[PDB]
Amino acid sequence: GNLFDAYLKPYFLEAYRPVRKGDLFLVRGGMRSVEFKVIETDPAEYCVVAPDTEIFCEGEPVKREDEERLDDVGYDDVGGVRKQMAQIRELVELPLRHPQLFKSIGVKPPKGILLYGPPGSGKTLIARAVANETGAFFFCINGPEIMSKLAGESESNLRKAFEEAEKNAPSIIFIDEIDSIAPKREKTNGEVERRIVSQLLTLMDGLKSRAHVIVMGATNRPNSIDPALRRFGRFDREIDIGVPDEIGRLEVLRIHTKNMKLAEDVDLERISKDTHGYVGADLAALCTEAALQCIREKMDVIDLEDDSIDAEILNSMAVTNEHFHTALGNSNPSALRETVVEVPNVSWNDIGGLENVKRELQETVQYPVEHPEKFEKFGMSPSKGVLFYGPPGCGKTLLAKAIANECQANFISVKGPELLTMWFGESEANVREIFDKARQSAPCVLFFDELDSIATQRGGGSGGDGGGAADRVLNQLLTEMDGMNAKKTVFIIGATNRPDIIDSALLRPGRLDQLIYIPLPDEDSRLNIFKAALRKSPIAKDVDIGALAKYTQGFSGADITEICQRACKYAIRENIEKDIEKEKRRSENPEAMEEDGVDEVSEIKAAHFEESMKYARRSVSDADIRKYQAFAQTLQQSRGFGSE
Amino acid sequence: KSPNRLVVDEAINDDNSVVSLHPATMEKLQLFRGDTILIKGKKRKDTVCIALADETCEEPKIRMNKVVRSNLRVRLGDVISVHQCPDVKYGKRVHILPVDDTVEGVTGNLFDAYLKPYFLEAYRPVRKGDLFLVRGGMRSVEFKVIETDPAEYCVVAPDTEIFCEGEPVKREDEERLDDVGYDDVGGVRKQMAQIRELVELPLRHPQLFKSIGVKPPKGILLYGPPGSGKTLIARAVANETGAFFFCINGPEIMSKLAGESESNLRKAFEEAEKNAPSIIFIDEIDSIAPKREKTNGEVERRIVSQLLTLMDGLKSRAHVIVMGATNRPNSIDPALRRFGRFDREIDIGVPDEIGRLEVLRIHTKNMKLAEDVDLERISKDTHGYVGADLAALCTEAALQCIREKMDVIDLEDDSIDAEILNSMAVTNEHFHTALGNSNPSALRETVVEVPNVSWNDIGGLENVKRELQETVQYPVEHPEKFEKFGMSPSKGVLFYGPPGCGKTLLAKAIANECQANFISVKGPELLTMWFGESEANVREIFDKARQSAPCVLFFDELDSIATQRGGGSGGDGGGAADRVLNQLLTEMDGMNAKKTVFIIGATNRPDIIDSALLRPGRLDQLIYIPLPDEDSRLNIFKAALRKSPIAKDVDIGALAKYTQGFSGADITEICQRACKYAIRENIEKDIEKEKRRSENPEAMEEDGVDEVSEIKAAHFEESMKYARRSVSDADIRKYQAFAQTLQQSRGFGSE
Ligand SMILES: Nc1ncnc2c1ncn2[C@@H]1O[C@H](COP(=O)(O)OP(=O)(O)NP(=O)(O)O)[C@@H](O)[C@H]1O
Ligand SMILES: Nc1ncnc2c1ncn2[C@@H]1O[C@H](COP(=O)(O)OP(=O)(O)NP(=O)(O)O)[C@@H](O)[C@H]1O
Ligand SMILES: Nc1ncnc2c1ncn2[C@@H]1O[C@H](COP(=O)(O)OP(=O)(O)NP(=O)(O)O)[C@@H](O)[C@H]1O
Ligand SMILES: Nc1ncnc2c1ncn2[C@@H]1O[C@H](COP(=O)(O)OP(=O)(O)NP(=O)(O)O)[C@@H](O)[C@H]1O
Ligand SMILES: [Mg+2]
Ligand SMILES: [Mg+2]
Ligand SMILES: [Mg+2]
Ligand SMILES: [Mg+2]
Repeated sequence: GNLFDAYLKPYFLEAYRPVRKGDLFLVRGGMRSVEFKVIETDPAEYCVVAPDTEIFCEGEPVKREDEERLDDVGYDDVGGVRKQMAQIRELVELPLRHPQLFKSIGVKPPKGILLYGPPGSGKTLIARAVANETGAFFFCINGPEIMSKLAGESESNLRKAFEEAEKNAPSIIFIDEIDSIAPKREKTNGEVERRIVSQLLTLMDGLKSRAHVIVMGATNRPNSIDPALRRFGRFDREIDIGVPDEIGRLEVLRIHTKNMKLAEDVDLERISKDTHGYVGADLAALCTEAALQCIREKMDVIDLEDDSIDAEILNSMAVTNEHFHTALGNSNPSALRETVVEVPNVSWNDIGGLENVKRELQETVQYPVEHPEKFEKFGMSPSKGVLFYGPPGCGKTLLAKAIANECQANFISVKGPELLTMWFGESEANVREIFDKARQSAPCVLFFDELDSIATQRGGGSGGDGGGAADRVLNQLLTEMDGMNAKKTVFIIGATNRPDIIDSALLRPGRLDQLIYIPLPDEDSRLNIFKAALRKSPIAKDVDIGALAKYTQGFSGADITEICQRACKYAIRENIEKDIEKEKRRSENPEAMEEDGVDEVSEIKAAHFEESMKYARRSVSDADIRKYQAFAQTLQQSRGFGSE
Repeated sequence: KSPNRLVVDEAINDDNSVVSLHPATMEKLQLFRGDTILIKGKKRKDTVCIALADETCEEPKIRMNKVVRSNLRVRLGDVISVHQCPDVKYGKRVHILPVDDTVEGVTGNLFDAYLKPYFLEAYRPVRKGDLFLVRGGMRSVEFKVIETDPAEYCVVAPDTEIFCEGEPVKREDEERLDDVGYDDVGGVRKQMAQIRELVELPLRHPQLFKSIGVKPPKGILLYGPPGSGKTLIARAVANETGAFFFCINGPEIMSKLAGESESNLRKAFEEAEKNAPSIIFIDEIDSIAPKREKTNGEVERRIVSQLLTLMDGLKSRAHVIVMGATNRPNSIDPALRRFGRFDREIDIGVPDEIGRLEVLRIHTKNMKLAEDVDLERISKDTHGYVGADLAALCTEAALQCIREKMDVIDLEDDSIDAEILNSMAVTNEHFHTALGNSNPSALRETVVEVPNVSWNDIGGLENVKRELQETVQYPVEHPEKFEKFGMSPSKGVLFYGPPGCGKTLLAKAIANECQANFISVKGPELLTMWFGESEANVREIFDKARQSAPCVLFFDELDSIATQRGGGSGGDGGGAADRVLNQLLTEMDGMNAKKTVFIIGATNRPDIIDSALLRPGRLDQLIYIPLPDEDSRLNIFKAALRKSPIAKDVDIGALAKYTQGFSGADITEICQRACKYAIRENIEKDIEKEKRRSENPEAMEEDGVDEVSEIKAAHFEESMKYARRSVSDADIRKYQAFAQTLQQSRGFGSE
């Protein structure tokens, strides 16, 4: 159709753009990217396009003539991975682009790369992007393709792949689904599988005498791979392509929506915030669903017999926020149960009070991390083990997240139920994975919430004599924390609402020995908590938050948040009833004057707070408060005689 | 672009002459309702049909049944042209003959058997060369209009002559009007809608999709209990889209010698890529691609890998869609549930009551049901019956009718009289016997349905109703207001109180009020999953609530699984309880993101409930349901006695009076025992009447209508005499004490 006004006119109308004969430029729109080659320019091969300049696009399509696809996967088509992609670039680009320098130096760079991560997180995409950006001869070995071909042909295919890679040096050998090729020996129950595994190992070993050949495997998790592949010469570098954080999801959405014209009010930030647990594949699928919904809506406009759709129609198909909302509702996460490494959004302002705890945490965590040189100079190393104890709802988790955000360090959240539910503790390796992750993501803050269910004292505090899961997990944690002292930039924090039953082994130096007591908020702390909870909410001026903070002794932050939630529920009920009454009044007299005095500004009135307080109640008895105060000087005294 | 060009779609009414159009479009075209119009489709075929108004349809679409579409040689998604033709004339004579294939066997006076009922009542349009379907005698007969007068288009009238003395006519490349379609599948409207939206758009319009550049999904996996469809749905979709349908069967592939299985898969995919648009239905895909942990062979792995390679290669496809089918997704290898491979999963589950009614109507439309055959009763009495069971019970009823009527007709006749077949009416007794002789197949499967319980079924608990409306209904139906106000609500509730108070009826009632799905889960059901060893099943349940959003996932009998670790747990070595509790905690932590899933609990032992479930995000909204007061007891008595005959002398207010500390269950048992006493009295009176008749059979027959049995006050007195309390006052005071102490368990406590 009229490609000119559809693509070129928006592309040149605003900015004065340089142009050179023979160059191809890419224009995105209509759910597709179009490459335009400059056939001719005036007055010379180099020109600048201006509004008065004439543009001629009445000719026939031009051939590619050995040009590369500008839509090929590149570093700009991969989002949510900047650190991992940087590592991959530093490993790959330098030798492949400059093999002569490396062979002249004499130093041997690594050749074994293993991208492990949840399905849909990239891996295949990253390898194609690296291959296209380096131009290296890319050979894509596919696990199932090898495993389908008859016996003897699989080994032949592997041998041919490696030999051809050694001929087209510099080269890359991407082994997708390497778990099928090389599963654990404990799982494989066949001879041909072992033969293929051994052939792969032999070829990787022979790649020591290589020609600038890099092997780039890919698997869902490293455990499913045979251990022999994770050794020297073989796949020795391992890169975790994990679930992207919020900004990564935003980048993925921008990547998958750049060819589409988004309508106004389509807030990709909202979708990214609402897409927790979504790997890049899910975010590409929801965008596709939204586009298909838009196409279905606009199909009635255009007859369905036309072979080609009008370019103007495609460029005018604007995807509305409703389409994305429906697609998100119809879609579900794929990596929801995967451990997530991210910098939490919680800051100091989100927590009210606990100023001394903030001071101690800054002195204990922030200074070792951001200022390790001073600690080394002073002559001794700090302790990397903290243990929050206190009444429930006091804000332990918000403090761990807050300190992680302040230090700009990673945060891994682990709960006792999550540890135990790992096949009732039988899949012990998973635990050893978590700490390993903290070793990769250093600096890190590995938080262990709900320690009252796993760290139960052996016998005295443990609810199940035959429940070996708790003791097994506790012993694994103790061993790993013993092994984690060497890592300078890993801090392990705990949290238990049952300090009496916490196993004293965790209180040993090196382990979680820095006991920190978080008390029930005082009057000022309660005022601060009310302010924090009511933040980002409309509140009436007649509400004296100071009065609410007054009295209300022994109220945890959770109770205060529930108070606000119930007050908001009452306000919502009142607004709904008022809207219903307005609708009834309109129905009785639809011709009545429309009193359009702007939408009512709903605010939490003092009556709603009074009702919420009336139906509100305490969650910590004074007996518990005094017992916690007593354990403020007795919890540490459990490693020796005690625990009864 | 014209106002008379419309996209065909599925119809509501199954008649072969009614065509429903949106009233806006009819007014645009100036069409009189109930008048004749002419429709032209593909090739050069056209039909004459009577139009009607239907606001449900959209302006750019017209709804027709499979008969009219077949006459027009148009599938769904095609476009047809409509022209007003009120000048149609009544026909003096019509020569109509049946088809050989459809009429094979049955012979006789087909005219009065099929055509006369079909034309006697309504004036029906007819067009030469068109085939119409008549259902009866446990079969459908296709009649082709050989000739019409005065023109090819006519309207049949009572005075019109009908000639059906000719021989059977050949099919002549016509399609079987009995082929499976969307009208032959019932109990699946949402799932079928998803399948249509995924499949019909690309297959019918592949050129548009390849021009747009967007890639639609190709991997579809229908998972559900056996007998729920799957195979039927794929055939229906293939027949409705006309796409080249290749049916790969798991066992057929696995039987052929080694090397031939891979060859067959390769040939299937290659041929599908040649007949594009196409579909590749892989039935019993669990046998082809079972879990690696289960397969113990090399050829199996080779076939799995070949299938994976072919699915991956289908990225460079020719409008090819793969439509697998399995009983459950767990038995399938995980590799198949990834991107490019089977990424869309549709649950063809057990139909609800209306779905069972639709299935029964589908399987009884070819049969003439006698009066008093209430299909609603059967559907209500067929819980746990998948479509196969409902098709088998109808078949059993038909066979019972045939056996009963066999004595009338000699058994040597090759063909049965058509009148006899049309006069074989299936009685409710046949269906009752068939239902008694049949058993459910999906009884143990989790059921997602909207419960029938409403607020009226529960008496009292007005404040609980208020809280539940403020806590559940408003977030669901009004989420925008919650988002605007600046914070999100809690999705965790916990009913606690004496047994028999009505927790389950409240969860079902709120689910019905919100018109949201309801999943009922009991602690015994969780534990009995191989004593908690089959942990994945638990993760399935929550996943189901994620598919059926909005949902109300109820956990009854939490006193058996949520027992406090050690203090409240009866078994130290019973790791099942702790394992299930930890799984629930993890899943509820993972469920907070899903806005439209509400998790409700219920425990009659709040003291031993694990405090972990009381954490915010988890079941933190504690709700106490007390023993009914006097007014509540009166309301419960009214609810229980509802839909029952009760004598006027019974003062239900007096029954509600006193009777302190009586749960609703005790009140229901009171009514049940009173009804038992009334039944005994009626039986004794009938026996005495029979004895009196036997003594004097010639006595006057005092036919004063059947006695109107009512629960007399004496029956209630006896029931109360034998009735007793189920909650001691000590329990009542302990519950009141825990009304302010249950929440105080997460910190110090639990002893
Ligand atoms: N991080 C990402 N950034 C951008 N697009 C992505 C990202 N991850 C996935 N996608 C998109 O989603 C598609 C499917 O994911 P892909 O990365 O190809 O699967 P995979 O990770 O190779 N699967 P498996 O090998 O089974 O674990 C990609 O081809 C991209 O289109
Ligand atoms: N200091 C605080 N300021 C503001 N809100 C707070 C504070 N402390 C607690 N809250 C609120 O209460 C919630 C629960 O606090 P959290 O940090 O999860 O306590 P916990 O003791 O780790 N929980 P649990 O293990 O369930 O007893 C927070 O997410 C806030 O909503
Ligand atoms: N939802 C349904 N609506 C109408 N008829 C149905 C339905 N489900 C099953 N039937 C009927 O019952 C028959 C048998 O069920 P069918 O759906 O063919 O088995 P299946 O689900 O393919 N079995 P499996 O593949 O072993 O799980 C169908 O061919 C129909 O005649
Ligand atoms: N408010 C009520 N109104 C009417 N009938 C009621 C009411 N409460 C209880 N019932 C009757 O009692 C039955 C049992 O109530 P249900 O809701 O199952 O209580 P529960 O506490 O969940 N049961 P359990 O766990 O066995 O103690 C209902 O099915 C009704 O027959
Ligand atoms: Mg891949
Ligand atoms: Mg905690
Ligand atoms: Mg089948
Ligand atoms: Mg219950």
